[PDB]
Amino acid sequence: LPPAPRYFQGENTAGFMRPVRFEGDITNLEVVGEIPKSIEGTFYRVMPEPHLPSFIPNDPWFNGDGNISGFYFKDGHVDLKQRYVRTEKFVREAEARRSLLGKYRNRYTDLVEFKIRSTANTNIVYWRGQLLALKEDSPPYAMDPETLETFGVYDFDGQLPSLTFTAHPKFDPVTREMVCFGYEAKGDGTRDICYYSFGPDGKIAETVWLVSPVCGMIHDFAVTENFVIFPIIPLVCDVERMKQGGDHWQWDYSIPMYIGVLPRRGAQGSDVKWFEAPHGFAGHVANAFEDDKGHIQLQMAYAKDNVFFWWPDANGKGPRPGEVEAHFANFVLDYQSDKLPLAEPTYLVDDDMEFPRIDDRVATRKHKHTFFCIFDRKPGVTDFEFVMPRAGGGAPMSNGLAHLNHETGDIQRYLPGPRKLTGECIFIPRNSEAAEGDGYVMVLLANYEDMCSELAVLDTKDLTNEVALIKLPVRLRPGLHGNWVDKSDVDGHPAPL
Amino acid sequence: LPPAPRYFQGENTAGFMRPVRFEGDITNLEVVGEIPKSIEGTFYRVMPEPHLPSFIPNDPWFNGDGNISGFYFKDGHVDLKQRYVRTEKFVREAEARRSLLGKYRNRYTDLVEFKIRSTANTNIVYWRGQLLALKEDSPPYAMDPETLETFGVYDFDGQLPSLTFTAHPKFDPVTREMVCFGYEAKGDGTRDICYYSFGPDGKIAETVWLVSPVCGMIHDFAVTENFVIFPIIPLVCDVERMKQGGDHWQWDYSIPMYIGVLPRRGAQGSDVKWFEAPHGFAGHVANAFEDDKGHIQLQMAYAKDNVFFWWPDANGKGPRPGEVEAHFANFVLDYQSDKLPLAEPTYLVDDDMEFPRIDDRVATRKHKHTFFCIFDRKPGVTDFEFVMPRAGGGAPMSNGLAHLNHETGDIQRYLPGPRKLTGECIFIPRNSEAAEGDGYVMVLLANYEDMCSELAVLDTKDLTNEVALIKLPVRLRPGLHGNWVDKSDVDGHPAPL
Ligand SMILES: Oc1cc(O)cc(/C=C/c2ccc(O)c(O)c2)c1
Ligand SMILES: Oc1cc(O)cc(/C=C/c2ccc(O)c(O)c2)c1
Ligand SMILES: [Fe+2]
Ligand SMILES: [Fe+2]
Repeated sequence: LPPAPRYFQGENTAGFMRPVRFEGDITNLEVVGEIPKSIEGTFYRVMPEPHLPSFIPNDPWFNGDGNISGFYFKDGHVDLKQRYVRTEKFVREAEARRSLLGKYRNRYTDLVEFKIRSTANTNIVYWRGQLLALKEDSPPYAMDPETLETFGVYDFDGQLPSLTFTAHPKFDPVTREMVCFGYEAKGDGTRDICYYSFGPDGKIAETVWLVSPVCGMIHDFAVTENFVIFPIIPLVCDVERMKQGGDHWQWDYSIPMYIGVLPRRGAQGSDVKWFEAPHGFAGHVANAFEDDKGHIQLQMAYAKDNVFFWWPDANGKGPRPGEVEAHFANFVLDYQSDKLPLAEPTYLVDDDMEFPRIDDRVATRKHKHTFFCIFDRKPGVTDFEFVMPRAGGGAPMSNGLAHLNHETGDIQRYLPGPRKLTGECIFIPRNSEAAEGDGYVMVLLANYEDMCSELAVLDTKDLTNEVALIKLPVRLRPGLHGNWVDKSDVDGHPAPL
Repeated sequence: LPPAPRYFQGENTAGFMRPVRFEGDITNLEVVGEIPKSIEGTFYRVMPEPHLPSFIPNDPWFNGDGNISGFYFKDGHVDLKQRYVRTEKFVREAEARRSLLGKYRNRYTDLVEFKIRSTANTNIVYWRGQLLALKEDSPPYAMDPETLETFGVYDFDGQLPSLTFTAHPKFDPVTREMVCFGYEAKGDGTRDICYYSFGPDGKIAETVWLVSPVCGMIHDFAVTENFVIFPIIPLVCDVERMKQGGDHWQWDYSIPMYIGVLPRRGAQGSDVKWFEAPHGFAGHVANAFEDDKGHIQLQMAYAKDNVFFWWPDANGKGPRPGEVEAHFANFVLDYQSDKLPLAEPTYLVDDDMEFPRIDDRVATRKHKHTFFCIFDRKPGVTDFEFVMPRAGGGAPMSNGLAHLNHETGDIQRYLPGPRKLTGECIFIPRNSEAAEGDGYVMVLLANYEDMCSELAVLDTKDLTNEVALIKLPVRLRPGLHGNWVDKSDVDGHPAPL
């Protein structure tokens, strides 16, 4: 077999990116300042964190085993629980005590035959009393919210129609539906998209099979009252390339950024319209909604080149690390229009940004607050001379959060400091009567001075000030998505405004 | 109540001394070099590690909650399991989410009434299929060797005759007895010593009550074929001082270092002889044995002043940090002698040393190998300018190990490096046929450059060279005693030579 290294090597596992691989508990975390005593609930986040050194050199960050952190808050106290998702990969590799799964999304490079290849490492959401650990090439893994025990692969009581489940389902706050899809829904390289939804009782509602113009990556999507919207990243899959040991994904400079629009209820596959936005990278969706005219306002991060630069075009052409910026874009779509080309979007702010969150009490409806990561290259904001030698590689960098008020246009920026970087934030309603966007924001910080992680708690009345800073004595490796589950919400999701 | 701080403050919890407080698992530890594949068994060690910030300022290191590490070795792979002892203190403080126990060994400063005040933080030994987590003011806590679950306070099937159980029992490799004692055996300030032993079937054998000349600290003891030996540290307890909120222990410059000798079998309390060694500090016992003439050779660390300088005499007189050296001393005792004063000991080496280990296959008999920590102040051995600002305070420092061959007088020294310090080592017989002192040595390192811990594996054929270096991504706080439990030993203890 390819040799199994016994320690981690390469930039993607150096410095702050070095795997820790701890599972267990740290109760009664140290706190500087004061956690608001009324906060009650749990912040769950997931990080890729290889349990064993890969036999693939420079294995991408996205291919690491999913490790779940839960921060449990009550009466101004907080405990951490941490546990790996027991994926097929995790379990079989743990049994063998070596890596067996090969290249990202390429089963032809695996050392054994896997049924499920999930690392369950991208998102962790709450649904009907369980956590669902998500990875877009796979079904979810169900987990216990209290103990973080893995129950196993989840198929929604045998109803799951797709081989794949998006890392970005949307929760309709009015209908209490979970709205979902999967791409490559019938296997490697397929252009099949399965759009599907579940009512709050757990029964499947929608199931519509449609066909993508290309086999492209659909990482995120958007949902409005009457439509679902599928933006396609111009990364394209050719299974024949994969069979020869090549990459699942390859950039295509010759195609637009497709944006499919399908009626949300009662549609057939042929009802989808594939609009054509200017060539670019579809980043994360903040939210979409229908305005007065019934036009879709789609607000999302959008770049003009390949953010995933390690998967270049057929001739190896693409950007370098740190070159591509994404901007907060507004696209306008009209399902009734027969004109497929779309205009350039308008931009809501000028910041290099990503990882937008809204108050999910208005998800699928008009929102007027967005919170998001920023990367500000303004001199002094990050001490690069200090940070970069300690940082390792393979993950995006965020050196602040921003809050945009969409009515006033006001922006507040949280800067944790010159030797700290941030993950994706969560928003917590102050209480069940709170106005949209009024409450608390939490975000995990990487502190390169201490080589420790911290959890910051902010009040939305002044995002520039930490009300509390929770000081972890270990590193939590840079991670992906996370979610707040409030104790006052019976189904784990906040009530509509 | 006294306010409960929400983060750690003071030098005793700064830098490398900052509590981490993690419990759980890290499997498949990273390894540089190669762990000998024939090593099979578990290294258990205990560290004091406060679970909650104390309401006592500058609480001594010895007062921290005991946290058990197990390093499980098989076929050149190693896993870490880590868990706090569930003492009464740990559990009640965890329930309250704040410190309740007060000053070291002073119940008059506690915020609630405790039945058992153990932190179980000093030693962790194997006995009849359980671990025993030891603390000299208390009975043992029994734990599961595999899971590190705490069973509870252990009273040896109701046979335990003493309120106290030493952190330093001896295991007779010929008789398979565990030889024990407790001082302050009837409670605070009592001069009662209870000497007791258990056969390999778990039945109590010896039980002898004797009387100390003063209520002094008896941290360690020694066992030979026919005698047990009790060296008394000139720290003395006055309960009236304690009731006014003072220290349990106070140095007394006016007394000798008493060394009691009692016949090992069939004695009465009045059979003890209290010999009087020159005033000094009784450190850890390497081993004792009877020579040809029937004289006791007692080999132990010995200092000429108060190593525990934070407990000075009644007038505050005592040494400063880093001032007191302990030396490897040989005392000669003759139970038949009626002369109580003893001569100054001879010294086996020049090094400032402590934490001696022998090949326990010759415990209570003549040994000719000792392994021990050293602290070399010679310029360059430790980079103090780098280390001391990162070190915190409250714990002893060791910047190498030494192996003394008592026959040849040869010494090898292991120096981990200028920015690393060591804990207490363990010795592992190469196999069941190995000669005395032939095999492997393991020792936990504090790496002040990485602010991480490492576990070093050395071969006794060349102590200067690391065969393997196991790289932990977390800190294990400086700890106290630990033990090897070999898989080939059914009762957990090695076979006699
Ligand atoms: O900084 C960014 C920006 C972005 O727009 C998307 C991502 C992550 C996408 C992703 C895609 C596939 C995976 O398997 C996976 O773990 C993650 C990260
Ligand atoms: O560096 C040294 C040298 C020594 O000779 C003894 C000790 C530890 C003794 C001890 C005494 C009482 C306790 O409660 C405890 O946790 C530890 C540490
Ligand atoms: Fe995402
Ligand atoms: Fe000791």
